[PDB]
Amino acid sequence: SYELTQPPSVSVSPGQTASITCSGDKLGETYASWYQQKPGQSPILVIYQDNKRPSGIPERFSGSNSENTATLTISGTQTMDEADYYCQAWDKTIAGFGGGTKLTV
Amino acid sequence: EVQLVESGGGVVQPGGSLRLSCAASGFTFNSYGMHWVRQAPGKGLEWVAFIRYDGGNKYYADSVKGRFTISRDNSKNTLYLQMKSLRAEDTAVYYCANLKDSRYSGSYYDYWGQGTLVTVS
Amino acid sequence: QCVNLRTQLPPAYTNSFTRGVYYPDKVFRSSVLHSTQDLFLPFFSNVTWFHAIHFDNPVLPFNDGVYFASTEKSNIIRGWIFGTTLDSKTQSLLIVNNATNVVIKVCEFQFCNDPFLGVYYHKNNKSWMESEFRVYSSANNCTFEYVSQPFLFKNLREFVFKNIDGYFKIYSKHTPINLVRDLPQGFSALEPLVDLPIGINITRFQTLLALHNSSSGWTAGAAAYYVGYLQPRTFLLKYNENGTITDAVDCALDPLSETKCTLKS
Amino acid sequence: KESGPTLVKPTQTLTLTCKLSGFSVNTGGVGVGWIRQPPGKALEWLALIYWNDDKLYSPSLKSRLTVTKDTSKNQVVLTMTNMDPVDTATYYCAHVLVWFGEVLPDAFDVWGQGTMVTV
Amino acid sequence: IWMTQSPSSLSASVGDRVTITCQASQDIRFYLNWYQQKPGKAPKLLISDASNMETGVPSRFSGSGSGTDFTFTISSLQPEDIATYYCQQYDNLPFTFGPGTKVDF
Ligand SMILES: *[C@@H]1O[C@H](CO)[C@@H](O[C@@H]2O[C@H](CO)[C@@H](O[C@@H]3O[C@H](CO)[C@@H](O)[C@H](O)[C@@H]3O)[C@H](O)[C@H]2NC(C)=O)[C@H](O)[C@H]1NC(C)=O
Ligand SMILES: *[C@@H]1O[C@H](CO)[C@@H](O[C@@H]2O[C@H](CO)[C@@H](O)[C@H](O)[C@H]2NC(C)=O)[C@H](O)[C@H]1NC(C)=O
Ligand SMILES: *[C@@H]1O[C@H](CO)[C@@H](O[C@@H]2O[C@H](CO)[C@@H](O)[C@H](O)[C@H]2NC(C)=O)[C@H](O)[C@H]1NC(C)=O
Ligand SMILES: *[C@@H]1O[C@H](CO)[C@@H](O)[C@H](O)[C@H]1NC(C)=O
Ligand SMILES: *[C@@H]1O[C@H](CO)[C@@H](O)[C@H](O)[C@H]1NC(C)=O
Ligand SMILES: *[C@@H]1O[C@H](CO)[C@@H](O)[C@H](O)[C@H]1NC(C)=O
Ligand SMILES: *[C@@H]1O[C@H](CO)[C@@H](O)[C@H](O)[C@H]1NC(C)=O
Ligand SMILES: *[C@@H]1O[C@H](CO)[C@@H](O)[C@H](O)[C@H]1NC(C)=O
Repeated sequence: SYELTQPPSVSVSPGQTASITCSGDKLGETYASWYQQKPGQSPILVIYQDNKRPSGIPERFSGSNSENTATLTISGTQTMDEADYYCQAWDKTIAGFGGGTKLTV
Repeated sequence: EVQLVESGGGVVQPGGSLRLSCAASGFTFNSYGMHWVRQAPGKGLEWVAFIRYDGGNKYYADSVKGRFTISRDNSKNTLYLQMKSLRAEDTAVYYCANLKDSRYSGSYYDYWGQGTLVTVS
Repeated sequence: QCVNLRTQLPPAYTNSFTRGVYYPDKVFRSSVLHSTQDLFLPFFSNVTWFHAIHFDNPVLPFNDGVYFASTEKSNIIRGWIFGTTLDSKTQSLLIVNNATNVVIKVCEFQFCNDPFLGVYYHKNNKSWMESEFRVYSSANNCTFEYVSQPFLFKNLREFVFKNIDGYFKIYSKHTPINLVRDLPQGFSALEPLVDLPIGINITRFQTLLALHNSSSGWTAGAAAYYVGYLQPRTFLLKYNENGTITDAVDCALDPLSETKCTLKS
Repeated sequence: KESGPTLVKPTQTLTLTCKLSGFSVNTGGVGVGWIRQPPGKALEWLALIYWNDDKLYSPSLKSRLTVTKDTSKNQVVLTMTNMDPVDTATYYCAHVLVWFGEVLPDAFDVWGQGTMVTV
Repeated sequence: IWMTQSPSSLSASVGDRVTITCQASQDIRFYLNWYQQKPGKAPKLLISDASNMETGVPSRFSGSGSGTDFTFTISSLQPEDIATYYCQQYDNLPFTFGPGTKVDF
């Protein structure tokens, strides 16, 4: 699988900006995506192709991909956003996921 | 860049004949049909003749039918009008043109020449 | 949906040689010289050479039928618009290829000022994905719809478009070419592709390209195509042992060809 | 929507089925992938199938994975063989976005609910 | 097909609204051209297909109508709009031009 590295957690207060990052070797050469997951639930795609939101995803979400590091940003983080965030990327059609970052609000 | 240049005008006697020509350049001449239009001094526009792109079918106005002949040569990009049995009433400035026409020519562009004067006296 | 986007250059011409021949009907023949009269591209005629990207894609006359050819590998050319006034006043024929299929519709389309399909590219230059369809602003009063499989060294693609007694007939051929910027000198007949019972008049047509949005505006790769016109001429077609046309004589080309057609040589 | 057996023995073959709606499995541009997630662990890619019947598998599991699709019922079926106790995980199906120029995978947007499998 | 125009001539000042009527002896649907001719020059096409504006033609020009009755309008006459206007049919050969309407200052 494709190697992806994430911090174990991010700690913010509600209303603050969250910063969740993911790094790799070829991450900046491809397209990154991010998922939001809660225990007992499927992951939800929030960001695809580096900085595009799927329809239905809150404007709180934004991101970028540079220097082989992808970032997910949540503006005005809500307690409803308290979830484990994962990064995803492909390498020559081979999948890979990051460890997952626990966001505490 | 698109040009149409008429030549062959001048003064002729009644019952005589005159051959006009129009040199085309700047566009795909051999893809379009062509029209002749004339305008006498002090008068409005009058349509004379039409020829299809392949030089096949030809059409004439009733006032010139039987006297005028329309032709073209696509290897030289030249349009011709051969007029016989010219009358005093035929005095006019003759134009070659590519008229915009969504039914017969399929032309999306409208081009006009300069106009050459033909006088019968 | 529509986007407002143009410099026009004088035309270039090429030699059609002996190309533009197609199977006149669906009857099998073999080991025979068959004489037929139909609309064919005249031998050694002058064919107009267009460059979509030097940017404009002009509306052309249809006349009595069109020979169309292209040599591009980027899949920039997607389809064609055929009609008369090319607006909501009359029915128009829209033939467009996309990522997986081809869609043919006849409707009272209200076309954009400069219609196209929008695409975008991957981080690399070997992959793309569709963006938006920006050909027309509206369509109503639809009378015909057809869906099938896509129609579209270098790859040479040739098409013939005819409209007889209400039937819009398409012929095509796809062959490899090893030339940089010209038409090949040789012989290959085009085969029937589709026959559409539409029943409308066509006097003008336009080519639809797939464009991407760059920092300099909407653009595309070096797409180019050739346009010729058919004429009512007599051809002698040579069918080989396997029933394939391998040669042809244009009986109106010259006295030599007239002799060959007369003597069936 | 994932369904199928929830409890299997070691060295057994498991078949799971994903029911899709809102689109047909025969529509161009459509793909379906399978992902598993062991308790407390990150997502692991298993395999994906495209509308054109092309398929990709994760090299470490490929030898024990088969993916097929039912073109009449609009369903996708995953089979995994010789499962070990360590293969206990929640299985998910999701729609796969794909590039058209070169057939490269993109992202998983529409997800099911997840079915828990104990070996 | 016979063509006629009315009035034969009119005059108006700058800013005035000018309308020209064109009629046909036969129903020609929407296949009519409008031309503008200035003395010493070839006619220029302004409108085709009854109401379709040509590229480069000022928005102050417009037209409409069908069948046997067509109208050409200048919403705000300019000092440069002093010309003879003609209507022309191309529904059936032979083609004809109308008498021509003279617009003065
Ligand atoms: C390329 O062209 C094909 C053919 O037109 C496109 O497939 C068509 O996509 C439309 C939706 O835009 C489908 O219409 C829908 O069908 C469902 C049936 O469940 C119906 O409930 C909807 O209300 C709507 O009518 C159409 O059936 C479908 N046709 C085929 C043969 O698949 C395709 O999406 C285009 N784009 C790409 C990337 O392929
Ligand atoms: C295709 O176009 C070329 C010109 O680009 C034509 O060649 C000219 O033909 C005229 C008339 O015979 C000669 O006077 C010129 O000297 C020729 N020029 C050249 C460079 O040869 C050619 O005849 C056209 N062919 C067809 C079928 O229209
Ligand atoms: C399609 O074009 C044909 C001409 O090829 C049109 O037929 C003409 O229609 C007019 C008006 O009724 C007649 O006066 C002509 O005599 C017809 N010509 C021929 C050869 O039949 C036909 O009407 C056009 N179709 C549409 C919908 O406009
Ligand atoms: C293009 O410009 C014309 C004015 O010349 C305007 O009427 C039309 O709405 C514009 N279309 C778009 C898509 O901007
Ligand atoms: C894609 O093309 C651009 C030039 O437009 C070039 O800079 C870039 O390196 C190319 N990328 C690949 C993978 O070829
Ligand atoms: C075309 O559709 C319009 C509605 O948009 C309708 O009013 C008109 O009568 C229809 N014409 C024909 C010939 O169907
Ligand atoms: C195309 O790119 C330009 C420049 O970034 C941008 O202003 C414009 O909105 C873009 N158009 C579309 C449809 O994305
Ligand atoms: C006909 O096809 C056969 C192959 O079945 C081939 O060997 C033969 O050469 C072909 N004949 C011709 C004239 O192409």
